[PDB]
Amino acid sequence: MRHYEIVFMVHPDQSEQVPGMIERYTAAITGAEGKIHRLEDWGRRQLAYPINKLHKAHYVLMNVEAPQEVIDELETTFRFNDAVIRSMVMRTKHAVTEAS
Amino acid sequence: RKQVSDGVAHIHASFNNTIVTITDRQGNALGWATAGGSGFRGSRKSTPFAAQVAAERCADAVKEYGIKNLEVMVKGPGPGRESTIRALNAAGFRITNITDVTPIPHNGCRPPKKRR
Amino acid sequence: SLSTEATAKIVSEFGRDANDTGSTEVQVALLTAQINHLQGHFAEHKKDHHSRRGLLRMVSQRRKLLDYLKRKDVARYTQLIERLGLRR
Amino acid sequence: AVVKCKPTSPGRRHVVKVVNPELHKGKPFAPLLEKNSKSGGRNNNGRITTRHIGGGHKQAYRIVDFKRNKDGIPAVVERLEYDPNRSANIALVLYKDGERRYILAPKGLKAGDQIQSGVDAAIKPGNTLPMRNIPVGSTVHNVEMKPGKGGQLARSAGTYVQIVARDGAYVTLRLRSGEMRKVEADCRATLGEVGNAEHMLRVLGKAGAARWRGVRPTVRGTAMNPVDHPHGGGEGRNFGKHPVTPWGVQTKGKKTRSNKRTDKFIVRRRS
Amino acid sequence: IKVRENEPFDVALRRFKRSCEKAGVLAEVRRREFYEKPTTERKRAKASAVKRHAKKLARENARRT
Amino acid sequence: FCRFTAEGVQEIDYKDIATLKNYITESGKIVPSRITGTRAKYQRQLARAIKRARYLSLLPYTDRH
RNA sequence: CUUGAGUCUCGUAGAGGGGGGUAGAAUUCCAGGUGUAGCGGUGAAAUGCGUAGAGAUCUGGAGGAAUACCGGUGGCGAAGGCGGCCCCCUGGACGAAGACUGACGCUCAGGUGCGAAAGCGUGGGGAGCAAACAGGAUUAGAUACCCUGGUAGUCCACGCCGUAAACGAUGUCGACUUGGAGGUUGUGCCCUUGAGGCGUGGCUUCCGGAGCUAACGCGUUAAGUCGACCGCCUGGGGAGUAC
Ligand SMILES: [Mg+2]
Ligand SMILES: [Mg+2]
Ligand SMILES: [Mg+2]
Ligand SMILES: [Mg+2]
Ligand SMILES: [Mg+2]
Ligand SMILES: [Mg+2]
Ligand SMILES: [Mg+2]
Ligand SMILES: [Mg+2]
Ligand SMILES: [Mg+2]
Ligand SMILES: [Mg+2]
Ligand SMILES: [Mg+2]
Ligand SMILES: [Mg+2]
Ligand SMILES: [Mg+2]
Ligand SMILES: [Mg+2]
Ligand SMILES: [Mg+2]
Ligand SMILES: [Mg+2]
Ligand SMILES: [Mg+2]
Ligand SMILES: [Mg+2]
Repeated sequence: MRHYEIVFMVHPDQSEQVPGMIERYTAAITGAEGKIHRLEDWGRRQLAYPINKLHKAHYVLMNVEAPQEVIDELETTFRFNDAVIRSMVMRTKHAVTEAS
Repeated sequence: RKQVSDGVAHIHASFNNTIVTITDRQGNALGWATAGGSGFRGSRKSTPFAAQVAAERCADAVKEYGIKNLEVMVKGPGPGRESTIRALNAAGFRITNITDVTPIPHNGCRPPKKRR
Repeated sequence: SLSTEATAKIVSEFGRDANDTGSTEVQVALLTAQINHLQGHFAEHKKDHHSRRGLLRMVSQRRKLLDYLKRKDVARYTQLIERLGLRR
Repeated sequence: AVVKCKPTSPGRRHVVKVVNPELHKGKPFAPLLEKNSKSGGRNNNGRITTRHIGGGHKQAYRIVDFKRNKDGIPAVVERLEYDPNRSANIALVLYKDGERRYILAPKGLKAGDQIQSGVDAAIKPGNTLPMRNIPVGSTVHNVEMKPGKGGQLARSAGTYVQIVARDGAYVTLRLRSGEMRKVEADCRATLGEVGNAEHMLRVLGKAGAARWRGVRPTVRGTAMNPVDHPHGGGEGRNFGKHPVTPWGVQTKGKKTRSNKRTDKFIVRRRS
Repeated sequence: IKVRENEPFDVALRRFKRSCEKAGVLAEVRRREFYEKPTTERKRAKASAVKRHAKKLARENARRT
Repeated sequence: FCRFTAEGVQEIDYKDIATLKNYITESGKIVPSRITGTRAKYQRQLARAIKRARYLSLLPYTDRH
């Protein structure tokens, strides 16, 4: 169970669905005893370049401590979900709950 | 031949030739004039004066549009990228900006081998 | 690889104690555990020649330690090879 | 795997075999078989309509579930089996209601795998679901060209169709021939490539191989007499003619598609 | 390099063709012209490195000036 | 003077675009440590952070999107 | 027995490797809009593309390859070689403090494996570049340089080759012998009374002392002073050919 760090943008019309998105994913993480540390829903940010004829995405940063099969199923959900745009999982090996 | 105000003066300055196409703010071209059509065949085509003349000759045939302010999009190497701007402003166009739109790859496609 | 817990378990299982970690039996057991582990990694990553170089270094190190153990004390040598599942 | 036979005799020297050690080494599933009598190429009128067919081995027809219209119910791939009718292998699956069905075996389909179909299915290879719930760009097979039809594209071995675009009611598909075809997005498509992707590596070794696969010999048109074929005649290997089919029509390049009612679907044609 | 325009024109065209060499574009499309084989890449880089090592710390000479 | 070793950030956060923008150009190119001081280890961390910010579109690859 | 050589704990840096997935720039092609007589190329031209509407400009889509900037006589790797980002599996190296085994070491004929590029086989892929090829020039000629196109190939999977100016033209391992300026990665302490000063390690770039060398030059990473083992050389051709 390693410490990840997941920044994913979502379509700025399912921004109303970002709550259910977040609680669904964090519940799936907690189900395998994964520990969520940061859950900074950054709100609707303006993009620097237009991703799929679309500026102004909606960011969510979440720092978790979960196993690999959990994080891989999560990546598959990000992929097969149509609103999630430019997910990015990363290793961080620590507990970072400070800011930003 | 309808009147438009915000046109863009695209300049495809290269080593051999230079092409000054004036388009509206969406890319519909109004008129164009190259250094090769203004005379200047051969070595003359690749001089700053030929590009000056081409930009002058493109400031015409766009008079039917009443273009006042221009965005200048210099694209490419070559001498006709800083003389064409001066000739476009000496034509009575208020420039709003000057933007270099030269395609810079990020180590993409492989160039031709080399001359020798 | 061969995480701290697994290597300490091998130390405790194969040595005088948990402090005794440099003895020939423990060194050979750790190399053998790593080799059995990496067999799976090289099952599909056949073209991982740079890592297989280190694997072969481990194999040769284990063989040199086994030769030392054999010509130093044959009883411990036989006990270790039978307890570890060696000899081809 | 691809096994090259040892040259212990001519006609065994040049053979290359595809031994699939996972195929069932027994009799196939009985209730899903029916007899398949050979034709010889001869039509209703008894006359040869397509040449070079006849003989070969007996083979029973395996009722393959091409439609995959048992939605929602999961299934476990009980067995992989050799099908003599397809180039690909079939897979007997058992649904959780107790019903066994033959399906096409995708690339990643071993025994015990858990597949299903329906609008809510997952995106695991072997899972059928209409090409609206399927993400674009994915690799599918056993594609339907009409909703509920049964599936007709990418059902040979190692074959797949790719979902290129998706415009409202329709989906564009890069077919295995490079042609981009529009099929409505209600049509089903099983995920993943079809299995037995090394089938094209067998080389049959000898003439009797084709003979017992059911392929009678092919006489070159030049080896005939001018009454028999447009080619022919000539006092020893004379051609001097433009290559044509035995019925006069040009071959070696002459486009013979004339449908004019399905052209609305073909965005762009074979390379 | 999208130099927006202030009033005097080459008060701004100057910061256009002075920003062009800050971004180094009109000399970046001289490497992209032809393909320089990796040996020549490395050799030119090494020769530039050696030239940069011109010992400017050795300029305490008289030379009767 | 490497206002990263001036502080001991210990990892350059790619989400700190406020300080990342201090190390790009108006065209989005990373600025060399030969100009920004930027001790080499932190220059490497900084480049990786810039690239991750670009991927997440917190920063632009270029000024021509 | 521990000063060699290894093991363990913590940590560090890294284009080290293998697999998978994405990002953006750009080239090309396709569909569409504007628009029009040029484009392209060169020493000059021409072949070539273009009124069947090119080039230029904008929008949308496809596809492949390589990853601008960072970028550094920087890093990693036994060598070959390896640079977008992310994940998974994995090798090595170094540092501090300790424990641990106790010479378990160095080298290596034969052997084994890795081994750029080109090349070969099967199957895919093919944007760009481009052997061969074609045309246009240059020419005394030009089966060359130059121009316009362009196929293998370059890409991927798995096999084969086993060679390079595969080069610091410098075998590996160890010990000892003035210095200077750096780079990079560790580490201890002191006023950290900042990013500083003072040390201690690993790798590394340049200059240079003794010494050595035919000289050039090497010069603590020696081509200096020695030890161990290995490989190799014996005038130039023939010939690294022939059998
Ligand atoms: Mg036939
Ligand atoms: Mg035949
Ligand atoms: Mg025949
Ligand atoms: Mg006859
Ligand atoms: Mg006839
Ligand atoms: Mg006769
Ligand atoms: Mg004859
Ligand atoms: Mg002792
Ligand atoms: Mg040898
Ligand atoms: Mg090999
Ligand atoms: Mg090659
Ligand atoms: Mg090949
Ligand atoms: Mg050429
Ligand atoms: Mg050699
Ligand atoms: Mg080399
Ligand atoms: Mg040599
Ligand atoms: Mg020196
Ligand atoms: Mg020979």
